[PDB]
Amino acid sequence: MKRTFQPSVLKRNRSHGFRARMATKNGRQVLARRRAKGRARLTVSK
Amino acid sequence: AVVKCKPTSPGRRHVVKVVNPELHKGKPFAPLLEKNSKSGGRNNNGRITTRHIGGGHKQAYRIVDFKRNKDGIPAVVERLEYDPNRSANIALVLYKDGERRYILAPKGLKAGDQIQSGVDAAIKPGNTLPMRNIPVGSTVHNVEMKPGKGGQLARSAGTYVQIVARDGAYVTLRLRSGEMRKVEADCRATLGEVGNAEHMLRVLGKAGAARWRGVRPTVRGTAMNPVDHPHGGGEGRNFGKHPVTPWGVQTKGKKTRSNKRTDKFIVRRRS
RNA sequence: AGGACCGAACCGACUAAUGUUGAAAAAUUAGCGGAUGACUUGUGGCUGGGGGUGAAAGGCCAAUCAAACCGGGAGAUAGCU
RNA sequence: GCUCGCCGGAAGACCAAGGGUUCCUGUCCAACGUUAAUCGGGGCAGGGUGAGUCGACCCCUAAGGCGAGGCCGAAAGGCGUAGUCGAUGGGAAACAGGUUAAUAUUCCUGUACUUGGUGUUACUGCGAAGGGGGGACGGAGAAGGCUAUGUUGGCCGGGCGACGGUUGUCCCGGUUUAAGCGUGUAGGCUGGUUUUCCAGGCAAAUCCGGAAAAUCAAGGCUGAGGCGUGAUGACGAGGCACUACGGUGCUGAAGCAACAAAUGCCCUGCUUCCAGGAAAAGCCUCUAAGCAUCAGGUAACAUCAAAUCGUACCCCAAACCGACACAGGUGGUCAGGUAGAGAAUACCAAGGCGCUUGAGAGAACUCGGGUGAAGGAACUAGGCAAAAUGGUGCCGUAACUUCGGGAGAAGGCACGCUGAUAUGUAGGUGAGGUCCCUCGCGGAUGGAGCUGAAAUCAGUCGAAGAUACCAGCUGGCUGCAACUGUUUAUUAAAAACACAGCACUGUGCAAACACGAAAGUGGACGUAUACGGUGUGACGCCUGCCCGGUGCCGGAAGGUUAAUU
RNA sequence: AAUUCCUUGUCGGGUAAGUUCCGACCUGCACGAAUGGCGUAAUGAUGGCCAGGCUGUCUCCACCCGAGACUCAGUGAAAUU
Repeated sequence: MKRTFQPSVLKRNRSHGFRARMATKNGRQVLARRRAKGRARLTVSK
Repeated sequence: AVVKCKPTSPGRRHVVKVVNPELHKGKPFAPLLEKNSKSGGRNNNGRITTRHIGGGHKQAYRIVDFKRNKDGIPAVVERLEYDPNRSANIALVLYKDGERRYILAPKGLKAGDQIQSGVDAAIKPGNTLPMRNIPVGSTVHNVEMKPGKGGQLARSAGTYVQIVARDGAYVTLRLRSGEMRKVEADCRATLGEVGNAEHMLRVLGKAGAARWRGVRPTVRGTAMNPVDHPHGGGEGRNFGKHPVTPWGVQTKGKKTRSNKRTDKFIVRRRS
């Protein structure tokens, strides 16, 4: 049976990449929240 | 001509075709072609604004001259071609200077005929002149509502208009819908009528034929739930309310003309 | 010529048995329907929650839908256990 | 190591996506592996990925994204021009053989090709963000010419039989060779050359388009395969000796013909139909502003350069998506033999596997199958399930009907093997020879060789000859929906939803209508034979009476009536 | 009647025997003409009924071939309390 997760690197970066988050005001707030919490990985870039 | 298909299969029993052996059998004129991508009835917001649109065959756009502003240069007709963007046919005309253009095909036009435009052109079908130099009671098509903008009325397969009277700077015309409207006596018009009067006799014959045109199926409204349409549902078939659109408008006589900038050019609405 | 006919690939899911702490949070075995078309499939794109999409079942929108998920108002209120 | 069994349009081989050392060698057995384990995709250590030609990067653009100014909006922000990004598409060039425990069209041997920089020489109108050409495009169908590939003969090497026969019409194996360069065939398309003139291609133009004459009858473009060369080479069954019995070295025969034949190539072709079938650059060509003893352009020769990143391994699966070493899911490419219409089905080749607990016993009962006396639906809500029918040719076939159908209606007969007609027939393919020629990949004649249906007659074996796998049960009456289609992913596939057709009604274009505080966008680059909404639902015969109520569409005397004053 | 409560209405056909099925009658509880009426060839994994063939569906079960169940060795769960 086909499952929900079908990986694709190109689509992953275009949806949750670092540059995608920096292109919108709300996206930049996501980075600020994660920086405050001290996350070791901010995005899914690598 | 009109030909009825034989009933060799369910789907061809009720099919009626319109065939014209005079149409060109080949590729169109490349220099007058353009790209034309489909939209699916969605606007720049990505939302559906016109329902029942989607799919169909790929099409290319032909540039048609609706202005006819080449005066004093006779042109000859080369061939008649099929146009998928409109119900009427088009013709390729070659001018003396060596230019080519597309025009709507009048009723009795054929290869070898000559056409001209201006104020000194002869009164023959296919010629374009300002309406001030057209005898009253004549039949014309491709009429402009403003001098120089281009033809906008009577452009369908077999439509035409008739000049009724001329008082001053304006003239009175009777449109195909029966409306009586007046326009300035400077707009150009073409003699004759559009030459595809048999286009109304076609019968698609099956659901698939409509899908080729890009028309998607229509859901009535009594078959939905009340959360989707005012006609809603019920145990069985009830429909105990006045007919109404989605969004709540009557649809059985209610008028929806609220311009108020026109009506100085309307004489009799219609009917 | 054909939303034509028989029938594999391919796409579907009408009947029965098994399974039901299953091999599997919907599958297996034997039959079954369509199979040049309103067909099917790869890659990328667009539509966002009282909104979308819907050949229309209140269907589907990440195993969740008569109003998704996450955080917040928040220790909502509970004449009831 | 020897037998046995299984897959073989895969359970074989090569990739993309995804994963990220799972690849190779040595070593270890605690944990991990549904058992043991000396073994492992497990632990530890070392080793392994070599490119001017393959891919990315790069040049060009589609849907779409962002968007200097700009327009709009309480703020945030929205839309969009010039531009700039974005493949799933377009754009230069490498083939064969050999080699590592693990990489190769990348290393080695042999033989090739493409695009640029610089220099020299000869001859010279070069020049763009502009014009034109080209690139450049659909579905279905048909025939011919070919190759991949297979079969048989010939040729070369070897063999004479564990049990009757086997020196012949006997048995086994091999019989392979590229890119490039030269030739330009089957076949497809288009008449060619010269002079003069012109409201068009925003300016210009020798280019494109158009007009009027002269002069000739063959010029040009595209094009699979074959042949020659590449090749006195490479490869090659078998041998001869060394050999830590892992394998290392030298040598080397034949290497031809006929027939059959694709879903691949000629073919982006040809014929035909209506639903009428991307864009831009590279490339070719003409000129403007400019520069002309320069600069640039064409040709030959020499020389230099072609960077950077990916390259191991799995990839229908134990390595990817499913919590698992999980009977599930996952796109592209390659396509042998016998029988067969076939990529179905059965048995096999190359190749790969026996699925990570076994050993005994032969109770009830459960699961998956085989057979059955007499009866034959008496079973049951219901013929649920099971049994049965099943192929090709010929004969034959009802009511009804929209004249197409119904129809494979129903039903009946014949099917193996051997010989003859004919030492292999009809047909297909086609050598030698001869004749002619503008002699060439030519034409006519000619028929050797090879390949090979179907039918008739006679005979013959068995209970059974469409013998296995494979492979329609049929007929009669009737409700509903015309029909093919669509739907509750995971208890409902239907009489429900679509549907062609029909009617009413709105809409004159800055259209009605819809998404948006707005700008704007869709409707539509459409114009009443058009578009939106509503009901009905092929087709045939038809669709009656009622305007008091509610709604909608008109009317104007009078009554009542808001802000304001 | 996909519509009929009384109702298994009455008559005829089919069966040895038919609350279903087919054809008529009209007392239509409570059909009816585009939320359409009455017909209709072809089509349907659609609802109801009757035949031929066929059979372990059944009278009524019997035997046989395989995988479990049972015994031995290794590993080693669960609901509940």
